[PDB]
Amino acid sequence: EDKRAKVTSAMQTMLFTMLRKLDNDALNNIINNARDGCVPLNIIPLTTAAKLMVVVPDYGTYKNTCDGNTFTYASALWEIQQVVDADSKIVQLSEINMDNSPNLAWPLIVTALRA
Amino acid sequence: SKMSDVKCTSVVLLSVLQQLRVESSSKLWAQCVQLHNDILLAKDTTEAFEKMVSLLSVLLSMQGAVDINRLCEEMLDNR
Repeated sequence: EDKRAKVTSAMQTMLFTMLRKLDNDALNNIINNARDGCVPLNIIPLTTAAKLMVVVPDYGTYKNTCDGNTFTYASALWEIQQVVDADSKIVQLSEINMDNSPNLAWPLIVTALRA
Repeated sequence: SKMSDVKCTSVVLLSVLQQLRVESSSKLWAQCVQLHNDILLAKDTTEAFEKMVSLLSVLLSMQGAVDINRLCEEMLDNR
């Protein structure tokens, strides 16, 4: 598997280099978010009301990306539908605050529709 | 312009995905192929980049190991 792994690595490397060179706001946003472990669980939709589900690893990521019922990601606004902790258990937007934050089982999963 | 660059990149990405064995899902592979074709046929950068956000999102949602921090480490460590 090693020649194949070497090619695979060289290809992934070139790919992210090309992505850097493109220097696109949206791609940079989803790549950067992914480096901090904020990752989409499904394909990012391009149409209204369509469901995006992404993992939010912690409260810093959370508050950087979320204001009110609004989630901002891949250069777009998404209207938050639900949040659920790691127990599948729902979580209100008001329970997510600096005080109550360590009381939550992270990561959260945000489900939201495109604006 | 940068249109040829995005398009070229979409072809590489579709490859990276195929290399990750994304073909074992007929549904997901068909989805990737379609986004790739849409990018190549895009007449405006906007359409090309939006379709590209969707396609790239396939690779990022794969827990697998595209693992990015590791590539960056490789990149940093050489220049």
